[PDB]
Amino acid sequence: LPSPTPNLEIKYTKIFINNEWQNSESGRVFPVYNPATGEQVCEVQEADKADIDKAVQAARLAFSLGSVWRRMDASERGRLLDKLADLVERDRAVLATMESLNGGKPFLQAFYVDLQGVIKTFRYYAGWADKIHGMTIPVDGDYFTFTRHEPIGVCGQIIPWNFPLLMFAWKIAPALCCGNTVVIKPAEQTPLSALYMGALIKEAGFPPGVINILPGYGPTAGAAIASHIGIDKIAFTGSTEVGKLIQEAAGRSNLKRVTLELGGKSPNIIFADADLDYAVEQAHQGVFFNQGQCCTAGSRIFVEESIYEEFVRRSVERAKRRVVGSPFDPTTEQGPQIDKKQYNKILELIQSGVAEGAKLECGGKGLGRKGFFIEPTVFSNVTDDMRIAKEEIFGPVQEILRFKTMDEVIERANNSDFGLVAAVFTNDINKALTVSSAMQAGTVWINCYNALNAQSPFGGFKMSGNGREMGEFGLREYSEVKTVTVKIPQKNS
Amino acid sequence: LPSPTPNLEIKYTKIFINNEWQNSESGRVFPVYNPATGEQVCEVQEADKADIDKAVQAARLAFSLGSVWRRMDASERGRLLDKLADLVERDRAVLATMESLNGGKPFLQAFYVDLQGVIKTFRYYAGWADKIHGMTIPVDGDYFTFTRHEPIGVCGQIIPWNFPLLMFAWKIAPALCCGNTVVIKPAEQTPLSALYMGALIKEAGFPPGVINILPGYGPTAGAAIASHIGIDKIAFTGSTEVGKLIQEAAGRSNLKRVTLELGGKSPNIIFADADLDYAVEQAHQGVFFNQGQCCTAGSRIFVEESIYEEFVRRSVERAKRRVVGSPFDPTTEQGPQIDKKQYNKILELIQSGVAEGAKLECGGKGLGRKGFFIEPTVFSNVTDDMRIAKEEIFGPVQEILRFKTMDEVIERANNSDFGLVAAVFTNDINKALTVSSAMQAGTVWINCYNALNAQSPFGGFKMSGNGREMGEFGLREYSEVKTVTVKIPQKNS
Ligand SMILES: CCc1cnccc1C(=O)Nc1cc(C)c2c(c1)CCC(=O)N2
Ligand SMILES: CCc1cnccc1C(=O)Nc1cc(C)c2c(c1)CCC(=O)N2
Repeated sequence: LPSPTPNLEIKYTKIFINNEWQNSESGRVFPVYNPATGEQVCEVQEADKADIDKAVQAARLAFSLGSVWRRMDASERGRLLDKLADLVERDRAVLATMESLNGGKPFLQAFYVDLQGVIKTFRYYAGWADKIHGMTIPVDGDYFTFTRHEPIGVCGQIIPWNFPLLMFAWKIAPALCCGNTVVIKPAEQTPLSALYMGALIKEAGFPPGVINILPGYGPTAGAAIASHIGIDKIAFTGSTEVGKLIQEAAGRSNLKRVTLELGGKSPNIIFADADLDYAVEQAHQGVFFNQGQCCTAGSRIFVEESIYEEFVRRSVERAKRRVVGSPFDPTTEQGPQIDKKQYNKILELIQSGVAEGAKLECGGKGLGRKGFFIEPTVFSNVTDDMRIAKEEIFGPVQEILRFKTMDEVIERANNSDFGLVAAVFTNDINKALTVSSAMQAGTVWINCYNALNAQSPFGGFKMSGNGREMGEFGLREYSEVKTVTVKIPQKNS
Repeated sequence: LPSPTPNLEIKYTKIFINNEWQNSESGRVFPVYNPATGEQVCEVQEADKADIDKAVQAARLAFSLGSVWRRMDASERGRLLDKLADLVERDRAVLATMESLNGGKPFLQAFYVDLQGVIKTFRYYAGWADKIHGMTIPVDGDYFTFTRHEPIGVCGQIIPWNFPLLMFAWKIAPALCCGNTVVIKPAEQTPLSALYMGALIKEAGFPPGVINILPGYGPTAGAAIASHIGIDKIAFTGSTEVGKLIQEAAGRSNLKRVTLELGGKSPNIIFADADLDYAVEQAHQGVFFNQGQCCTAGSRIFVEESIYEEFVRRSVERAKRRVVGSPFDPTTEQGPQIDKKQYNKILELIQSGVAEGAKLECGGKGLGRKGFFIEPTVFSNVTDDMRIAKEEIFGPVQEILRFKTMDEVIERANNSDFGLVAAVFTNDINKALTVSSAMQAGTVWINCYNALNAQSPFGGFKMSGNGREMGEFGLREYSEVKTVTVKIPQKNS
């Protein structure tokens, strides 16, 4: 198996604008921490509005008609994405080490999940660049009508700390595929892998200004992007709460186009005719993967009454043996939460569960004295009115509910402001299709959980988001459609 | 030729919810006027928040799983749209008369343009309902993945007074095609044809609550729709200013999906090789059609300087002969503006043009008769810094500018926060394609103007809107995409 890079240097700590490494305009640098120890790893140049402004100017010039990026064959945009994939593959262990050190992700999981996703995302979209087609249309009257799908322009992108590098790839790959330029802001907690990608972008040979990477905080760098009158499109992944602010800012400023990938409280429905041991393991991973810090978390597990007691027992056994420890250690299943703020929020919600009469089966406490580790926690006898049944915990807390009928569980699963994902476990084709069709969710899994692929679109119903990422449909957010209608002397079919 | 329905009575004046005619909850009514005479036509029930709430509940129930509308074959949704087209065709003269009386549109133009568009829109979308396809996707891993394209749910729609019935059709046709339910709010100036459509919707046999029609004011009924937490999607056509408020309100409330069709200051570029008889007439219609009350108005005509003087001469001649009068008179080319507020806005902008040194070639005043009639007005020697060159007038005011080079006119055409449409008149293939490709506009015409078709998408770049209506792409705003990923024991290609 691969090992964490020894003596990892953090070489790239500056703002990346126009393929040049720059100090912040203010001169400030901000600290970056290791969530396993609480100790400072390094300092990073702290971008604010002045820096955003320079980045937008660079991105706008790079998007100008006649520029290298605009004149480039679509196929050559694709080649650049493929080159970037090659470089990520070359530096896979370094990047996984960085994600582990900075993000708290177990190194092997960062290597085999996150980095695999990054590489596959770039390789997938590399293939789309010269296959984005408009249409020719048999309109009424003596006209020739066609559509031209063009890049929108300068795209602002704001990404979270739970999947720093993977979300970076999810954002820039479709944007670049379509020929846009980018100003991207990684989360304050987790800038490092994004900055390393700046070095790879330069090495790959992207024209200056096509990707600009602006590390810094939300009210400064993030807000400056959201309200910028020179940015045509914003893509945001994060909390539903902040998503509302993004949409508001878009409306108030320049009506920039918006897509949002937001939170969830996703249902996972287990029928008695499911493969039980498989369902237990899948539901366990479905909530505990990535320290519970997944918008996809299956945080409402509905179990059919006849298998409820056994499902709970097996789930508790599994949670009790789940190995929490140092991200670099190959035995580790679960690393720390990202920071103290998240740690405290999780503990408060656990206490709410106890207070409101959910059965605490195991866990419920922090682990150790350093970093932000929390015991794998299981609640049973959860009911729909409980805070823990409604609020996104974003930590290692499993909630198990009971149901009797398919009609009941469909209603209860759908009774949410959220609708990111859902799942159903059953060997009955009729139940599987009925439930999956009825779910108000952007992705529904049948007899699996957390099965994501570069080829398949992903996004929220309701307040879990607007628009889709990944697959062909991810590209729809990153082009502007132009209809051209030409008068012709006479039309024939 | 057809004649306006004699002694037209307004049968339908009430709120339409759940296929029933209802009084306002408050009991309040509001007056509706004839813009040609200033006289009151009738009173209509005034919808407010309480009425919106009732309509949303009806629309939600009609959208419930297992409802008649949800269970219906897609092909049968299509048949209902085709039936509605049949009924509009049957009542074409009545509806055109109503659009003329209420909206100030010359009767023959309402009959042959607006009503034609209504019928064609319904017949076009009738054909789409059972041809909306998801995909099956060759994802990595042992999975079967497909997408379901589902209706979003309850769609709030707000439409303007400049094309009351046509915009009603533009909105409900794609929404219903996709299987949504609708709460639609016509402009307070022009509710009448929308209410008549309620009668036809019931007659066609749409299930109760599928379309609900809520006449009332913007700050009351309109705002209630925009902020409603039980509405999944909003579509708004109107000013950019109000568009910004819609997006903001969506962000603040429930992150409902937003599409906007907003203002323009669209360029119409005439090269010296253009046929003048044709180009002058097309440019004339391009700005004067529908009392100048078109988002598509070609309100910046750029003429190559060698033909500029002649183009102006011809344009002035045409404007001076343009017949302004009673909408019911078959000789009338131009009816009144919609109301006194718009009338005053137009005159103020004309005054600004004179003050800033534009050359008033003809017109420039109200006609001084009953109603809200304004002389066809032509300005030449318009420059880019003038208020009339920047601000949407929405009245019978033509603006003619000169240019010398292609590079120049592309830059000047695109130097705008708007980008709804554009046109270029030239027989030179290279110039035509270079200019059309370079325009930052959602529709570009070559050697024509105002050529719209049910088959071709339409919408704004920049602050002229977000999203597209009409054609296949119009449907994309009215479906939610669900990915379903099924674990399978083994995959083969
Ligand atoms: C590119 C697909 C892929 C391929 N190979 C490896 C990984 C991926 C990939 O993206 N996986 C992935 C896994 C999970 C659990 C989540 C997300 C992504 C998005 C955020 C979230 O909440 N959950
Ligand atoms: C359905 C296409 C169609 C077909 N036959 C007849 C009419 C139509 C149709 O819609 N025409 C149309 C004409 C103009 C000038 C405008 C608009 C629509 C949209 C608003 C605007 O500003 N301008």
